[PDB]
Amino acid sequence: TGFYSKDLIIEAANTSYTNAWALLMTLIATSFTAIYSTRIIFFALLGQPRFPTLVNINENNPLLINSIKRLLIGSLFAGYIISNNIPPTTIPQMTMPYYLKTTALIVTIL
Amino acid sequence: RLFIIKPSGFYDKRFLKLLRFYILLTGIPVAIGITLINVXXXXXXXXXXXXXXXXXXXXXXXXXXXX
Amino acid sequence: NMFSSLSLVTLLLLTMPIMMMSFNTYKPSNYPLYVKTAISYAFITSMIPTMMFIH
Amino acid sequence: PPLTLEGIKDRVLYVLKLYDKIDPEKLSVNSHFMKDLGLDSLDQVEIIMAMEDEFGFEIPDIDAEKLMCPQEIVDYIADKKDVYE
Amino acid sequence: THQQKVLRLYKRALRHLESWCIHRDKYRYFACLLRARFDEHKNEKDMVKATQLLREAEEEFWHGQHPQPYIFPESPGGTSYERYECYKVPEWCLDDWHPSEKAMYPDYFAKREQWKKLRRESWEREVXXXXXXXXXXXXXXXXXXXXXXXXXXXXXXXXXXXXXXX
Amino acid sequence: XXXXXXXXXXXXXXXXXXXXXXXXXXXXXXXXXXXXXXXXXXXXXXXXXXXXXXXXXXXXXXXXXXXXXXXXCQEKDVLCMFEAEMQWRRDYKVDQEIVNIIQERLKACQQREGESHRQNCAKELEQFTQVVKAYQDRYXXXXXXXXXXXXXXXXXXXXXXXXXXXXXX
Amino acid sequence: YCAHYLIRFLKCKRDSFPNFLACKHERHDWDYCEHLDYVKRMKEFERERRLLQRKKRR
Amino acid sequence: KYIIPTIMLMPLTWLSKNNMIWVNSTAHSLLISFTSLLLMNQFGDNSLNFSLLFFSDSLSTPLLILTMWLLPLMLMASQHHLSKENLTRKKLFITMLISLQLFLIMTFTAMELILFYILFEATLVPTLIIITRWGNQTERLNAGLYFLFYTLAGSLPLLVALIYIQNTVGSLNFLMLQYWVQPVHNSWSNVFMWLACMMAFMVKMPLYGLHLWLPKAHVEAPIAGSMVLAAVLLKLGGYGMLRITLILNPMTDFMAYPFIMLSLWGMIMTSSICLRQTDLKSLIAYSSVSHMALVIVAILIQTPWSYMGATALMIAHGLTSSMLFCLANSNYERIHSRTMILARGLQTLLPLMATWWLLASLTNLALPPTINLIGELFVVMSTFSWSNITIILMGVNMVITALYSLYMLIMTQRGKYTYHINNISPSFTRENALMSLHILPLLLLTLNPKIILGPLY
Amino acid sequence: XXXXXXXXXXXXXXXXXXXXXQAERLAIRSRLKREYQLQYYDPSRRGVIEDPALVRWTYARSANIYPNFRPNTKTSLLGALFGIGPLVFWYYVFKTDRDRKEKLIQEGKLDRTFNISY
Repeated sequence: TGFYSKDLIIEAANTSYTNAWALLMTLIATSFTAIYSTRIIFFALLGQPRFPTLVNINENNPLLINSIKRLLIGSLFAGYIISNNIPPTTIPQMTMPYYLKTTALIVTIL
Repeated sequence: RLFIIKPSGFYDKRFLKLLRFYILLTGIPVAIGITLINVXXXXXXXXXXXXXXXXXXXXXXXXXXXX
Repeated sequence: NMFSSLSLVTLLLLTMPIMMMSFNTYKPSNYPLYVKTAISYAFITSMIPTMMFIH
Repeated sequence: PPLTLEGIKDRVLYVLKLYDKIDPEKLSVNSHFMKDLGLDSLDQVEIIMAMEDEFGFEIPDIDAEKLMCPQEIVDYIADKKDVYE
Repeated sequence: THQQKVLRLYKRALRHLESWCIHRDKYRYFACLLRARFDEHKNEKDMVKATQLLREAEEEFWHGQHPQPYIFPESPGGTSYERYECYKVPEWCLDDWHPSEKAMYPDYFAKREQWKKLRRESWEREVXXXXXXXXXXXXXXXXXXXXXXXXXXXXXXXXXXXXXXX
Repeated sequence: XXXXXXXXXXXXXXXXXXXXXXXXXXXXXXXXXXXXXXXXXXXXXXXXXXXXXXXXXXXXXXXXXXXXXXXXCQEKDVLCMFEAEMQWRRDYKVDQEIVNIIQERLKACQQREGESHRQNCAKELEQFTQVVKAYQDRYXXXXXXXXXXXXXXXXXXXXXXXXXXXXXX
Repeated sequence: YCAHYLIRFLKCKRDSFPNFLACKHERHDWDYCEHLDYVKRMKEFERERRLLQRKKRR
Repeated sequence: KYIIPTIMLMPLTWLSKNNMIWVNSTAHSLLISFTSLLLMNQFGDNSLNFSLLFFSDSLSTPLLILTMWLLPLMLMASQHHLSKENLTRKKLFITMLISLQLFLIMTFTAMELILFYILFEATLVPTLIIITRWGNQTERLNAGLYFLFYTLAGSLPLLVALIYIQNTVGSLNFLMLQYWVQPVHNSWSNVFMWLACMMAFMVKMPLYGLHLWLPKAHVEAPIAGSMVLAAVLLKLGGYGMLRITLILNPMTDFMAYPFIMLSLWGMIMTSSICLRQTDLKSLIAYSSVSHMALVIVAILIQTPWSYMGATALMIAHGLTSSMLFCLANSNYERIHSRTMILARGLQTLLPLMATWWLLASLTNLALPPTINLIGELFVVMSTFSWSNITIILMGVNMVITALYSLYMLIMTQRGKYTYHINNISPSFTRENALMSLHILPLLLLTLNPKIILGPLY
Repeated sequence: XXXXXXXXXXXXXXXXXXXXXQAERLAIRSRLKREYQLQYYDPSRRGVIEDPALVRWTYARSANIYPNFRPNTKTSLLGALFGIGPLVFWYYVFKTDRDRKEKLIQEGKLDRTFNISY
């Protein structure tokens, strides 16, 4: 559901008469998203546990299961329902297969 | 079981009961106000004939309580 | 005609706990569950006019 | 989960036993760290910081000098965090 | 006091160390390095050299002073619930409760009435004992402990009894 | 009705040819809810309308026209001015709500076209520009708060500009 | 600019029904005309670049 | 219809027995206030005169209803006070409110300027006796003398102003007759003619200069908090600025230009002081300066849009500031000091009164359309047609409008109260009733604010 | 206000004068605390305590206005320029904007055709 929201803006921004310094600054930020997203996983979740307190209880409640699992439908099918049903105006994807189109996906990988 | 944190409550809950008891006491003419539109006719748009200009109500449209 | 009528239902459903907030009827421990049940049916009533908008 | 008075004393003694610097046989609970146990002046601050990490982390600078004995430190930590009713 | 100023800085240095390092095994490595640095000067007592090191202790520490330090849970000041989560209710409000509502659960009201009667009688004895302490000004630093065993209650009675419960 | 123009008629007809599926979700819900409580609401409204039976006709709208204009009677006198000042304030209060109807005509155009917006209509756009410009010049909108005595001076100010410009050309 | 093939996309949307995601034939028409229109706009920019080289020689 | 039953309140309190008094004064006043809304609201295109010129009709004054609303409310919060003293003293200072109510009705009703003047200054006499007595703290006289020598110093120039108009141009009287008035030629001799009519209303409606009349009256409390509501009535009691500027000097607005600029700085500087102040009553006293300063700006523009915001703010402030002073009185009766820092503790000790504290504070800000959104925003919209620069200054003021309310909340929203042992009972049945009788009339104005702003509306 | 280094533990010495200086501070601190201790820990009170230090704090702003200001000097005139001065500042701002507007109404219209409000 990232390509159906984030990537459509980046591809459209490159084909414009607008400011060049503003365009270059957005490209660094798109690659900057990967740092703090992994700073939730690698820094706290992943690796050896830090052990916050001696004897700490953590258990799944019946109210928790009904909330998170039904949020997964909204976080996965968002690029199927919202993007397809809504009528758009003017298609942006046409020019630069490596400079504009690939740059949105390569920034997340690099 | 625990004794827990205590508030006044008795003075607080009584005021809301004493307020609503006098809303409900004058909530009857509110209920009649609905039936005044239901039972009695409100108003109809019609051209006036030269006979009487004002009788009881001079010029009032919508709701019988206005007249 | 159904589009205009069903649109106000979503507005009224959210105000119904506020209408029952001022004493009205006694609800012990059920008031947090009453908010959950009010918005649950508010989603279904909002899904239909969006499906009408695609059509 | 609520903390018990008997459980808090056992939890504090378990951390002190695995400290390696202090002997597990020499000191149990009643023996003070100031005279009976072989502890340095700078050693007491390090032992108090490790005890705060396991339980609820609360240690005053002014009250650090007053607490020395393991039996006294267990009572001071329970009273400040409100335990045993 | 020289002893207190070293201990206050050493307590801060350990808690400020865990902000820079991530893992607990790396934390223990730097903890042994800090011990070796201070034990070199601790062996001998000095009036000029040790005081010079105390002002030198502020340096290096201040160079890496703000990496947003961790206070863990409910701490005096800092971050994440300092006075929050505990709203609490004062002891004065407990006696303020009106009849009919006070009749519900009589075990809590009768037990509190017995403690209130004991506190009223001990208040006259505690006032004479507080002024009995030798100072002849008002007080010196901290409050004095009780000498009598029969009367009990060391000066303040409402200081420890009835505070706060989370 | 009558006064409000709006669109003549809307088309609105469904074809439904592509894909079998479960017919249509929009069509099935429309037919179901029409008889569920919409039919009951129409029956209850008809039951109350028939229960009225006897109804008063009433005058509603009042007459009172002209009674000598303000730009005909002069000199400070209560006997002549009061009838004239009431006439101007009657016109000013109506003209506040005359613009409102013409404003609502432009409001009706915006929704009915949507995508067209300014490309079509044109009739409602021209009607709004003519009235508001006349409202700005004649009915104060520049000459402070409402006053009938000051209105004659405002009309004289516009008349003086017409006499000065035409004489030069 | 496209007009003809762009109107065909609305025809699929008019009779869309439940499960409206399955429409690829109408969606492909929008990716064909607009790509040619963008190439036509690129051809105008290329013609201006070619004209500047010829003008510099004279 | 309005006067006569108000006068009959005077023999009511004296003839009734010593055990009662307060029951008769409050109940009978409530049914007279119901009848004021029953008859006064009816008007045509131009509001036609009531009767002969003794008390006349309302043209753009729904502010009379507010005086009738406070007519019983000026007795509810004064119940905590006066009870300790003599029974004869109780009857005297209820009748001084009745005399205030007698003169305050006469000011708004009577469509005049000559006889209006001898009712304008006539409200000062009962309030003077009210302020100079029952004051718990000292310097009653350093506020009592300042109460008159600010107002009477500015208002006595109306004798040389109003009489000068009627001697040359017909007569003032009905105002409905006042169309004889010709526009002023604007000369150096005509300067003091305009100033004398304004300076009288420049004091009662506080500015930046000559504004110290108001905080002295509020900080040095007359009786409890119910008399401070009458001090709010004196601010809106100078309503004749709506009548003079429109009729007497229509062409004159060039001399108004410096007075707008004075009131514009009486918005930033008056709000800045209303932040670091110690007294709880003072932080309402200085916020009342800036809120009424908005009205003075609106009057001197003379645009039809500004009078809508002007008439709204007179009623808006008249039931929000008085609401805030009742909350200040409710803390003054328990803690026995007007200090904000010392009197600290809501929700924990005052569970239901804290919700009334929230509703009163947020109404100073622009909430969902109650009355203050129809009051404040209408003036800001009208100032742009005057000049484009205004909202740069007026927008800064909209930030500090929160800084009156939230600073009053936060400095009481700390649940410590270590030094305080009093305030056992949170609020009596009358004390909670006071708070409801101020906000719920404004909550009913959400549906129809036609009877809240009406100069040709 | 802040210096190059933040003051918290900077520059501290034991000495002899500083040792007695902390003894002077605790002498008043314990004296004012014990009179609070005698007033707080008794059920016979019921009410809000006065405290002479807090009353004098409120008296510092509410009173002591005209007992002060008797040495005016040049400091008072600088405060007058920060008060009466900015009132004269906008006089050359609002008038210049109005003279810009008034010239446009008479010649070369700038006002919008779709304007009617006020």
